[PDB]
Amino acid sequence: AAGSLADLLSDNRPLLKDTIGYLDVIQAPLVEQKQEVSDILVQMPQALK
Amino acid sequence: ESLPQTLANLEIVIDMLKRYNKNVEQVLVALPQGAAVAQTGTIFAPEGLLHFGLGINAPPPCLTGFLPASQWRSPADTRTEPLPSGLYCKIPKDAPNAVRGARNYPCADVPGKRAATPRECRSDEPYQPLGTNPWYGDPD
Amino acid sequence: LVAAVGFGNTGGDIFERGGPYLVRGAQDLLPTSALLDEYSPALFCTIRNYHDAAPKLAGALGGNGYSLLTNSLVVGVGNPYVYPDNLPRVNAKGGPEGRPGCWQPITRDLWPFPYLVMDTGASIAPYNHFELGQPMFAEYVWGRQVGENTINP
Amino acid sequence: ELANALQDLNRVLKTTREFLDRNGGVLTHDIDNLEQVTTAILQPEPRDGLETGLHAYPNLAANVLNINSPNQGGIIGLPVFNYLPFGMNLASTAMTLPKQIAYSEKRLQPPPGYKDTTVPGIWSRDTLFSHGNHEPGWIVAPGMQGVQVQPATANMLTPESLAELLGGPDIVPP
Amino acid sequence: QHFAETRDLFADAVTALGRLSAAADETLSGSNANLHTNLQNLQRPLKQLGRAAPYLVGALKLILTVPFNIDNIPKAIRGDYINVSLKLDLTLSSVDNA
Amino acid sequence: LEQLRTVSDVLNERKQDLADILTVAGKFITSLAEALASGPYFKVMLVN
Repeated sequence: AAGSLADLLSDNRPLLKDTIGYLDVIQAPLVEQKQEVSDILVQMPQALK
Repeated sequence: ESLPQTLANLEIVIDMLKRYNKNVEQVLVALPQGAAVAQTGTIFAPEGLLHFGLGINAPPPCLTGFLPASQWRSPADTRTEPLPSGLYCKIPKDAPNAVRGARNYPCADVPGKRAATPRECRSDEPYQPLGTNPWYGDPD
Repeated sequence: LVAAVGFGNTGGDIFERGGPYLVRGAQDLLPTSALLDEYSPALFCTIRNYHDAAPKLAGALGGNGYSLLTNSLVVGVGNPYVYPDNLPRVNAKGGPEGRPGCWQPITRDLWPFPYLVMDTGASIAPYNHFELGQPMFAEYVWGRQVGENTINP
Repeated sequence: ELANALQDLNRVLKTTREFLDRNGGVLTHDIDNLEQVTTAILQPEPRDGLETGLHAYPNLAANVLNINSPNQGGIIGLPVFNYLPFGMNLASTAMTLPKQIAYSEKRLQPPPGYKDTTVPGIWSRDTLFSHGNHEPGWIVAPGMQGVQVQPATANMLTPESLAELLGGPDIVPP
Repeated sequence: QHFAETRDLFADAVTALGRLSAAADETLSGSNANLHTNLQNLQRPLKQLGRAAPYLVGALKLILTVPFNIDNIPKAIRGDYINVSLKLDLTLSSVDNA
Repeated sequence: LEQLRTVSDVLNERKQDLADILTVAGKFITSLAEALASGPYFKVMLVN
């Protein structure tokens, strides 16, 4: 298990770093407008029906 | 009691998206073209372009498998009612009418089959039409 | 040692319950990941164009507050789909010019969007001329109509 | 071996304790929220809703794409005992133009001497009388297997292309 | 002497750690290459979604229901009938294009 | 992780609305796509 985790980290560390950066840049606008998302999710079922 | 459930749910979602991979690909191809079409049809800001085709009753509407003709509601009532389920064109699955309807959607899980819903895609019971559409009532 | 006993038991339980789930999820994610990667270029432009068109398509149907605004001009329509040839297909792939993407934004300076024909079995590509409808006259009593159904008008 | 193992073990224990004191309390909350929302969207009714959406949306997208008329703009909607026994369709206008046609794949482009049909991948011939299935020698795009045909088109689609539309081998276009 | 006193506890600790580590090893060996490939493929969609992240909240008003805008649905459609205003234009431009 | 926490909280408060969206949108997509199936157009019932 120690060897397998070491290998997994050694292979996926740069990709995980880039993934975290991309996730941060994705989620920042969503958090900036976290109330508009709630409002549209509340409103959409009525429009769909 | 939270991580195993999250992993199971993600496995379910990933498997479902793997079974409908070509469906997702077609939607992702048809969304940019849909945006381009909206841009083309929205050159006039307040008014959208909506044309009316010439020729009356060239394709006739299939009322087989939809709401009964006596269940149609008057326009004077604005009250919204729950929408019924399982309504689509139930014609015998031939002829020029409604060729690209629900009854012809390819089933992703079952090769060489066509059904309206994945529930009917999985079921082995043979498809039976509700009946050919008449023009003198009794569409059942 | 006591803490190791407790942590090992708890972690072993959690891993035994949620290991095969993760393994099969990461195995099944290969086609979806490849598909998402392949059609990445048409993501930013699609979302940008939908954001741009949202206020216009909102003011169109919300401008009056009691109706919808449409421009109604009469036109001719094409032949309905034939049974065997025009069957639905889900074999759509690629994008404009052979690779996924978006057209440049459609202002009034370049208004006609280039029609994109995809492997679906239905198209309106050969409608380059004014021709009389193949089912020009149809009778709904004995199912006999004038003209021959075709996919090449 | 043992000295490096001890030093690295001490360092990783300290790092792990810092990480768990720093991030564990919010990581648990994220896992709980993800589990709750996924369970809410994976109940049998949302499950079948997602299934039917994934099944029926690509065809809706393709059909609405085919609705749009590039030359006239917008979407074409024709108006509609159940209905009249007789119906008429006088003529079809030129929805597109030869200049406005862009192919989603480089294999769907007809070679010189052939034009496209309303079914993508099936290429008819181009002449004065080619309209209405009157010219023999049509060809079909590679990898178009799985499309049924009517007898009228199959009589005019040559043996090779008709075989490819149902069988395995792809034709070799001239 | 103390080790002999707590031999059972040491054995239990080793066995519990081994129980955890066997499952950890099988999970991290059955999901090394697949996770690497999935991350390598998902890098580009993540980057392009980060590019379109500011506009996504506004696009959600339309990107699901492409022809319908969610804001004014409850007042345009009053039940079973979509409202509409017909502008029947017969100008020579419309005739020429149609 | 903190911004994922607030995103997941606003999602979890509205998980019932997500379920309702999926439920009520999976039961009418076939019916809506039925109308625009006959030809390169879509039928309309102009009451007036």
